[PDB]
Amino acid sequence: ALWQFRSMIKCAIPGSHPLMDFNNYGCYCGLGGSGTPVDELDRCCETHDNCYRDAKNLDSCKFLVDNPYTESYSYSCSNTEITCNSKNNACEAFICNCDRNAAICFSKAPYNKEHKNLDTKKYC
Amino acid sequence: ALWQFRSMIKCAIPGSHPLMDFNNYGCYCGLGGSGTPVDELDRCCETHDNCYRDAKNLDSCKFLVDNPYTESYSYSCSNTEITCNSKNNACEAFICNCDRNAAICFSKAPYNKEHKNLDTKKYC
Ligand SMILES: [Ca+2]
Ligand SMILES: [Ca+2]
Ligand SMILES: [Ca+2]
Repeated sequence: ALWQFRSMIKCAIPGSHPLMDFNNYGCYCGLGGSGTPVDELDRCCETHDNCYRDAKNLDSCKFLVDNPYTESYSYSCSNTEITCNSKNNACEAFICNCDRNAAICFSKAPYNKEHKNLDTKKYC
Repeated sequence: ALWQFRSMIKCAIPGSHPLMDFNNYGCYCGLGGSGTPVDELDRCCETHDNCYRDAKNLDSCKFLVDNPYTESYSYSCSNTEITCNSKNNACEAFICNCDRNAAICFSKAPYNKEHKNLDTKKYC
């Protein structure tokens, strides 16, 4: 679920404030996305966007108002490492991993202040 | 989700082992149920059974393999009191409460060893 993602990032990047940091960054971190990611962190976001698009195509998973962000799963955060509970159902397991993958992704990528609030109508 | 229910009970009745305790008790604690509950604890179970039946009728909620036991929600257990996370979606919120209600229910009801493994084909 969205509230769990922010907390997974905080989990992964202790020194961060996701809302502020990754929202409206590059071409993909933020609602929608278009064009080609402007950097590596942005590509992390694009890849997550795509994860959620796949999720949506699981004929067996039918998310509330078709929004995967609405699905709550079970994960643990212990000293920088994220684990998705193995008891999550197949749909939850799937969203869990998209989130987990994005967080690690964000962790290892270089952040560019320049790319925050970009003029997407022009560079994406 | 089922694994969260057992742990909610343990939460509510520290001195217990749910699996053993409440599984195959009376007419309703256990898969199915028929007849009239044999006591108060059994009625707790019947009421939960009914909760899950209602759940199933939410045109907006479409559980994996139609089994509400498969839905994982977010709750907290702090010193005997159970809280369902307010950020659970409407479907999860619903299953959360059925579970929460059953647990309190089990807590305040008298347990009868007699009623464990009953001859349901005869008394239910
Ligand atoms: Ca996006
Ligand atoms: Ca039952
Ligand atoms: Ca869920």
